[PDB]
Amino acid sequence: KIYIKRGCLPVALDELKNVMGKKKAFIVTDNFLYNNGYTKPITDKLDEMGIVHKTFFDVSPDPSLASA
Amino acid sequence: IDNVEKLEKALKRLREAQSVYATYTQEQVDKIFFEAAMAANKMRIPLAKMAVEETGMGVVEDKVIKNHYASEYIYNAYKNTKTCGVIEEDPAFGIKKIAEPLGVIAAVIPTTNPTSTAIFKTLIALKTRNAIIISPHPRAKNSTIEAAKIVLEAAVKAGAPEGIIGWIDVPSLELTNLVMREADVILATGGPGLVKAAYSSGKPAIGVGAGNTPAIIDDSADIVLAVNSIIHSKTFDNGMICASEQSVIVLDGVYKEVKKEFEKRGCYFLNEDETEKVRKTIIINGALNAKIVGQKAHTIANLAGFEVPETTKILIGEVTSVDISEEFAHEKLCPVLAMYRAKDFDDALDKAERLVADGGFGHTSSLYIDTVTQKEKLQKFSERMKTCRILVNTPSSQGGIGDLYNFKLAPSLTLGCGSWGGNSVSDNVGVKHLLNIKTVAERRENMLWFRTPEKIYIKRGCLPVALDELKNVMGKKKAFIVTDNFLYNNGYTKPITDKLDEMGIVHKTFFDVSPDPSLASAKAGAAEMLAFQPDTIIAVGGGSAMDAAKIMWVMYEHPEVDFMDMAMRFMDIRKRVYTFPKMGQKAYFIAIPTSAGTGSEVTPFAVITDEKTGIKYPLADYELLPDMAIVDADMMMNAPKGLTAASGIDALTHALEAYVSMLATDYTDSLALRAIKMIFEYLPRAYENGASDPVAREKMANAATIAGMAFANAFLGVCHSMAHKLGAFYHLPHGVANALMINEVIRFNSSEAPTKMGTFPQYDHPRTLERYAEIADYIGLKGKNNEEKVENLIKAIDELKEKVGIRKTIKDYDIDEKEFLDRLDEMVEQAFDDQCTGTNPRYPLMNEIRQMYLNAYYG
Amino acid sequence: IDNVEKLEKALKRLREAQSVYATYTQEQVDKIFFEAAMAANKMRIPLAKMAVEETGMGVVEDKVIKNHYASEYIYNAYKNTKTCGVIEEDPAFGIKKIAEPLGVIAAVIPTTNPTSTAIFKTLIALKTRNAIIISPHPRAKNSTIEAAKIVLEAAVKAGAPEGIIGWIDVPSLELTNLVMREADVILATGGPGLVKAAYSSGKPAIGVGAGNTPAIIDDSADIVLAVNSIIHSKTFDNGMICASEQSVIVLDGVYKEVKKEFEKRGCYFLNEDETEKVRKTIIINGALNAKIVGQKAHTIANLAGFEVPETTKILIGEVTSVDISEEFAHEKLCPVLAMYRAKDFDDALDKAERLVADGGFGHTSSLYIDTVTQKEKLQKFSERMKTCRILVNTPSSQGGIGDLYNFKLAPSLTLGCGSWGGNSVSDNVGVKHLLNIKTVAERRENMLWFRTPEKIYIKRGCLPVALDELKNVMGKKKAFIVTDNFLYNNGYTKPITDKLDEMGIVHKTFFDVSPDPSLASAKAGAAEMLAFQPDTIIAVGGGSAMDAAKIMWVMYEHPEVDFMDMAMRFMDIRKRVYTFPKMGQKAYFIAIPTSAGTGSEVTPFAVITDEKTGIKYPLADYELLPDMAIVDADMMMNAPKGLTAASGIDALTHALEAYVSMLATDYTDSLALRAIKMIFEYLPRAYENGASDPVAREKMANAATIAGMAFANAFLGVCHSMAHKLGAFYHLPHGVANALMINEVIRFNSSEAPTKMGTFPQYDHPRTLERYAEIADYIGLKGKNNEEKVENLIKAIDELKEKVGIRKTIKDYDIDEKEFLDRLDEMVEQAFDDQCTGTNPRYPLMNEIRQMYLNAYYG
Amino acid sequence: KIYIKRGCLPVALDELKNVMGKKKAFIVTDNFLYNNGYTKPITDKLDEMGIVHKTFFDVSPDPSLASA
Ligand SMILES: [Fe+3]
Ligand SMILES: [Fe+3]
Repeated sequence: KIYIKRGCLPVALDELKNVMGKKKAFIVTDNFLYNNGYTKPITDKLDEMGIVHKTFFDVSPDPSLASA
Repeated sequence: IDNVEKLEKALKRLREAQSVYATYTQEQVDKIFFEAAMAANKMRIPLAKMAVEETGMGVVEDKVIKNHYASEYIYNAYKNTKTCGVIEEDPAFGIKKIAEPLGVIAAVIPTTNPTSTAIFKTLIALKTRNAIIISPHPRAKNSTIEAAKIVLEAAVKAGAPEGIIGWIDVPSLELTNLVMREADVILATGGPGLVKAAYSSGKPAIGVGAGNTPAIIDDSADIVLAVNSIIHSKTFDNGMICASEQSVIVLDGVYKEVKKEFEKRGCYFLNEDETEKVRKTIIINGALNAKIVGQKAHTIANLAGFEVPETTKILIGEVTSVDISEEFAHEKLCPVLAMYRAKDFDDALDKAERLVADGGFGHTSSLYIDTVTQKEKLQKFSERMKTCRILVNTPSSQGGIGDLYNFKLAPSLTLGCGSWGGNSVSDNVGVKHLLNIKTVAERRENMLWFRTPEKIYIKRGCLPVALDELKNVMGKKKAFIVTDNFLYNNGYTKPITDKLDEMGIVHKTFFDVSPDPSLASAKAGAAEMLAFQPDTIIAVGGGSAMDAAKIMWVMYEHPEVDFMDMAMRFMDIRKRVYTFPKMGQKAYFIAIPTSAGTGSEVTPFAVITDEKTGIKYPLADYELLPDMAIVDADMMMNAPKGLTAASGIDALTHALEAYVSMLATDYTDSLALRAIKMIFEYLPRAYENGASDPVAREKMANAATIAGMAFANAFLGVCHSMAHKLGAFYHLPHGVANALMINEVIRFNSSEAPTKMGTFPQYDHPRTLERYAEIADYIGLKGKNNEEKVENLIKAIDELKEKVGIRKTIKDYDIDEKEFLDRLDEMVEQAFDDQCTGTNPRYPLMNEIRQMYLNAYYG
Repeated sequence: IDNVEKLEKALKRLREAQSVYATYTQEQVDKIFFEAAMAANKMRIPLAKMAVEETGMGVVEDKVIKNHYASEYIYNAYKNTKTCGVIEEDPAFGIKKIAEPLGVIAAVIPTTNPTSTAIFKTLIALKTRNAIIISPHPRAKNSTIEAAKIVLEAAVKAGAPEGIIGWIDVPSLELTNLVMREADVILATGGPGLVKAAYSSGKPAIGVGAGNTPAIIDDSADIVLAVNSIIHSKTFDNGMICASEQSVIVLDGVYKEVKKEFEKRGCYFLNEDETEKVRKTIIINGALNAKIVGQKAHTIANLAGFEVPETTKILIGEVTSVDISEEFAHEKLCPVLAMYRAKDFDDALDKAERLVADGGFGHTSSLYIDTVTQKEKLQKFSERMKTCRILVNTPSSQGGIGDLYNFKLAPSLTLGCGSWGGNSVSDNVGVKHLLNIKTVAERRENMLWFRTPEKIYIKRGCLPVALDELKNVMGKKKAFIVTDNFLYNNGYTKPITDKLDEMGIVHKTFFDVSPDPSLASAKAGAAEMLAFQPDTIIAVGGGSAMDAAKIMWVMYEHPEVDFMDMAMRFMDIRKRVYTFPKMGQKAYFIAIPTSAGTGSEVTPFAVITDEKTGIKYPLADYELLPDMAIVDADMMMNAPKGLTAASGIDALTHALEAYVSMLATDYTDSLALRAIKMIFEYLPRAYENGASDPVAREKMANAATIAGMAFANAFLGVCHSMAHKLGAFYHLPHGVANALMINEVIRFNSSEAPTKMGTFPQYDHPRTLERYAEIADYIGLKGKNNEEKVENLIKAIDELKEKVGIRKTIKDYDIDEKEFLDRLDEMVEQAFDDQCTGTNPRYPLMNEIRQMYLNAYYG
Repeated sequence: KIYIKRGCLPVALDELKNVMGKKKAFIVTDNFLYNNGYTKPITDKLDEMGIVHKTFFDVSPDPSLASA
């Protein structure tokens, strides 16, 4: 399930509920990306469905074992 | 305004001023709204006094409360709403919603709320950059004009166009009917007989119904709360406001307590003579009396012909008849109330449903109940009642316009009733019903994908080492081999049967798969597996065997499936009407090919022919991917010359159509080009030398698998839609059927000006000639101007067909001409109705299909 | 069905079937929808062939596309949309929605889309549990009836009622008029005349408008994309589908390139004679020709009188005029096209607006632009175009029915054109337009609050310790003391100034505040504060001092505030029109009382008298809470006897009103009870002894502050509403005015059958008698049946008034009777229109207030 | 600003936007409450108002200094 073309993020994320039925999501991102709000569309989409999400942004470049 | 000509002049000036007001910003609208709200808020007492003096009905204090509500709660509700520009925006898509004013509104005003309704409507018209005509009632015109002037002066002082609000000085039927026919939208609140004209005026309208409001009191309820709420609601403004209780139904077990409380809190119960007098004085000639509305209970009693204590609040009459004959079942805007008795909750529900109909059908109803214990009764009441407002433990008069007792309910003085009441709102009319919503849409492209089966194994002699994965990473102990009779007879399952027997797996084999498999064989195989209870399904053989095994797997794991529903034409594979069931639980599928060019071990296609009509249905869904697609070259050696030629040509056609397809993405173009190069460079060597040249056979198998993936991710074109029918009508092999039509399709797709296009978001213009030129350049014909390259490619394909022993024309395959021309019409009709023609860049018509297929048959 | 009586019988059967259908569950409706979707999708080619053979215009393949669309895309837009029961559920409030069906739909089908529209309407009606009757066009009866049958015999087989779908076999004008008037809703397509009649019927109508569609092409756009999209949309189904590009506007920058691109791909540009012939053949007597719609360009040219190559697609004639007289400016349902030359973007917008307003007002328009580097032009286009659909870089025919080129747009025919075209839709008609939504509302209560100023300091001699915090903690530099003349002249501000001097803080004192503070004193104080710029404000004194200092603080922090706007009456303190500006930006507001019975150090109330009108304007908002209120008994040990008595009685009245308030809660109740007990126990000792009794003075201080808190959190009643006016009209002390009215107000409120009620959700039934009995029981009085207790309470209040030397009646304070009788009518009017009136647990009328005034005067 | 009576949580929380203007919220709660979805009424209103929020739910009975 490799998905291509623009604007495919919400359409691809539709499969989490309609086909798969998942309930809990754990976003792993970067502090630089999280501060500017690069996970905003994903969290907004997961809110449109009955999915609860938790974000973890304590990851640094050259990720060390402590963050893992 | 007392003449027609003045009316057109006023309408013209109002349209001119609205054309200016419609281009204001949010800040100016907020300023005007705030100033008008304050000006209307600080003049409640004089307006109420004027309304009471003019109409001669109602009480001053409740009118003051109504004015305060209509001037303050409206502002508190709609001060923070956005009604100017972009409301909703989704940058991922192209959607953009823009709010625009509605136009010039024509509003009518009743006598029940001469001033509060005018204030509310003027405020909501000012908020939405609209213009309004007020049509005052002939009996209460002065107060309405005064309220309109009060709002208008503040609006124009705040920086609004002068001619925003208009009004009719002396109203008449002709003037109102002319106003209604010219305005864009009509706001009707004047009751029936006028709302019907508004709806039959020829313009969009927003009207209101009204009528009887049943109230239910049952055993599990607070008697004091219910009685006092009913008294408050009924006595608010002498019951003149609509949406107030007109009848109360009390269950049998609490009748005495309710009657005692009603008597204690100051209500007078009528006896038979009093009931007769009251019911005779309420309705005159089948119509509500005009001198009884808004008057006190004492005045009603005096007019009826008797006397009551001066402190009586509600006249209550106990009745039994619910039909229209009873005169207490009618609506009445006065403190007279009717009381009913019920022996059970179902009887109360039946009674209340007769009282809502024929009266306030779709308006409102009330129920007093304990909402913690009696959960089922609440559901039953909610389901049964055909009213747009269902109130629980709330007074009806203040709950119909509810922002006082309940929140998240629109605070409106105009109450729609839905299709039940003969109007089109079904909600409290708010600020969102006076706006137009424009949708701006940007062109977006369809989402694509790239799906392949897992664990694709590519090397010689990999079959034993790969089959070692059983009982190593899994626990499969039962195998069901599906093969062909020819392969089974020559012992081609021996390398697999020996390997399975070496490990601890029992196996059963099925070898009743004829070429062009029939549905009966698939059903027999499914029944055999159902009797055998296998764990994994191994499909060995050519394309027909693998497709038949796929169908058997589908019928084995979901024995309730209907074949005719699966073979169903769809426009978009993601928007299928029929959804294939999930299939991964009862069996594990492995595909081992012996024929090369079919390439069905990496594709979702399972094309099979019918058992009765012999029609080829190409059913395809991504639930059919044969995971663990193993390719072994040593099993691919003993193929005769004809089979190799047909397989090679079929693989070449697969690669060509995958490259030129409309859904062809960049992830597949590389595979298509590589497969085309491989097939062109190595097919003759494998065809002539045979099994003595293992390199050619290995390269041909690899090219076939690559092209299989290529056309698995990108669907075919019209050549396959023609070749399927050609092979089903005259029993020709699939490869040679594809071979005889490729040149015509190449010449058909290559056209700068086609009659029809493919209708795809990303195929924005004909590009097929450039794609074929790219194919020619990659393969190395070195032509000129993108046209000679296509001709060179056609000539090269013809030469390749010559070198592999494919005859030039269909006529050379011993086909009678008369039967050909007799079946041509049916064959064209079936060819157009195929799944493969959907993704073709040109979308061929039937006449073009016939012309091309005749060209291919004649030369 | 070809006669009126047959139609009426059919309508009765339809209603009977819909009544049974309207109670189906979700699973059943899902099954009906699914089976109907298969039935409509399978028979896609036969219906297209039937329609093209019957109608005589159109192309078979595009009709097949439309038939496939109207089933597949409709099914996969609402397959899992909940529409049976509770769709919204908010447990915190009482809101719940039911989404009930609508009833009977009268469908009016056009001739351009006979089958697809019928399938779409039937499916959407089936999904919403409605019943539909179809009135086909006379020219295309059979195809529509056949499509309805194909859907119906599958819906019935799936488990649905029998006569859900009905149709009129032989349509007529009278039959259509009858079926429009007898149906619940009218869903109408087919352009003007029929929609005008549908809206002029008297029933809700959802109608379709139609008209032109201009396509703007500017300098910065893909020429190939724009040209090919326009060609595709225009040639789709020979252009009978609505919203097709009837004109094109191209700027001179790319005019020649666009012309070359059109010429390259199958188009014909007319000359002067051909344009004239085409103009004379499109329009006949100011109307569209019926023999030109749906045919190819070759046939149109043949009827015109010239010849064109058989492969031509579009005929284009260059025109400059854009008025109504031009025959190329109308909407043509044929492949004929008109080209316009525009100097710049503004000229193109002006022309497009003219085409939209003259013709397709509100339908749709198209723009081809670069959406990345032309934001301002795109925004101007979105703002100026008055069409419900605005498509950018999208073909109009496939863009209007949007599920192909843009998602998140409703896939549907039946496009509503909004109030611009004369129909109340302004959207794409879908499922949500065929439902009635019922609102279930449960009784909810307003939230309450407990707001007090921070840092309340309460002991004897705590003033120096409290003021020491001004430097060691906050760090202020400038102080502005406000007091009154008499309090200043006797040196009661000496300790404060001494402490400020010791701390080293510069201070300035303003003391020109007179009793009954006016606006002149407040303005002078604010001017002094502006000139001095203090960092903290210290308000020392009684009632006048705190109110004057609060007004000076407000005018000092926000000098643009109008006083007549803060003095406006509100129903809910949290829903008022005027919002107070935030305070505390500049200075603190420490408050030190020198009397007991005002409570102003803990309340948000202020009151001042205008100099000219001479009437008090109480105002209240929690932005006036004096932070760090200091209550020291040393500052107020030497008050005279009359002031002590008046203050004690005012505090007692505050506590009583706070207890019997509608907004009363436990927090205020405990404080009110304690204050009442302390006032009853210690007031005579303070009055008779004075400074010789410090314990009584301190207890009275604490009781006054506690009562202040109590009536700050819960508002007052009706005694203050008339006491303020009594004190203002005849110049009496506030406590004296309170004393003369509390006894009659207690009896007024104590009533089991009040004329009106306070209309507060928390106040279900009258309970003031029980509250007064609770007060009497807490004090220590004796009685029976909750009435003798209240009588004993009144007697005790009379005894307390007698002890502290307060007279019995108003007339005992030397007020003329003629003056009272000549000012009573104005005094009652002023008293009713007061802020304190709306909180009383018994809504007063004017006559009741006048009667209370007379009883107070005459005893 | 002590707020009482039932159904006052959304009305009180509305002040976070319509009065003050905050933009980031840090919810602190216990394991049991978070697992049983008792913070959902608050997070729903925060999402409706348009306020980013993050939840810490790692507190225990008789809390220690490590959790703080
Ligand atoms: Fe094939
Ligand atoms: Fe007071």
